[PDB]
Amino acid sequence: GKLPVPWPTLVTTLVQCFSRYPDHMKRHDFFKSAMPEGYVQERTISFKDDGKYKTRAVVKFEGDTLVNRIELKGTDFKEDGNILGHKLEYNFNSHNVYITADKQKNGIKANFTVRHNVEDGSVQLADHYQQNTPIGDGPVLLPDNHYLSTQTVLSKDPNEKRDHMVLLEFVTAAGITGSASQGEELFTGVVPILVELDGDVNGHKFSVRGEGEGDATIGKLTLKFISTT
Repeated sequence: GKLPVPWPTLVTTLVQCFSRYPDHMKRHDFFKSAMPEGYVQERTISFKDDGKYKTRAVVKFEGDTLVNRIELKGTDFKEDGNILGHKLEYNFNSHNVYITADKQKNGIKANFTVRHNVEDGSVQLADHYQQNTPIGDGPVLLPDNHYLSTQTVLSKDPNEKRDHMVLLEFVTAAGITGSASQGEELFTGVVPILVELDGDVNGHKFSVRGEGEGDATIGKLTLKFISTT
C-alpha cells in the first residue's frame, strides 16, 4: 500500500506537452509537435547525498487520451536518508526547466535542480538530467534555448483510503525574446490523461496509476495518483 518513497519525489516523473507556450514561442514547442506518435523521455535524477532514479517513459496518444507510461529504477539510496526515511514535506516548489535542442537525435535535452523541503528545515536537492527523442518519423520542432516555469500544489482526497496524491500544476514557457505544428492542434481543448508508473527503489517495488486531464491553453494539469501496491 504505502509508497516506499515520498510522493513529492515522483512528481517530475509522473507530460510536458501540456505546458503553455505563448503565441510568440509556439515554434519552439517540441513536445506537442511529436504527437500523436509521441516521444521517449529519459531522466537520471540524482538526489544529492543520496541515491538516484533512472526513468524511461513513453508519452503518446492512445485515442483521445494522452498516456505517460514509466519504468523507474532507484539505486544507492540511504536507509535513513530523506527519501527512504520519509522526511520530505508534502509540497512542491517552483522550478525553471532549461531546455536545449539535441539536433542529432532530433529531440531535446533539459537540465534543472528540484528543491524538496525537508521537515527539519533543510533542503534535499534532486538534480535532473533529461532527454526526449521523438518516436515518429515526421518532422518535429527543434527549439531555441528556453525554459518552462512551474507551479504545483499537492493535496489529498478526504474519501480516498489508499495512499495517493492529488496534484494541480501550471506550467508556462518563457525565455525567448495559428498552429506551428499539427500536433499542437491535438491540445486545443481539455485532454484526458492516464499515467502508469512501475517502480523499484532499493528493492522496494511499487506502482502508481494516475488519471485526470490537461488544458495546454492555460498550462494546467489536474491529476489524482494512487499507489496500486
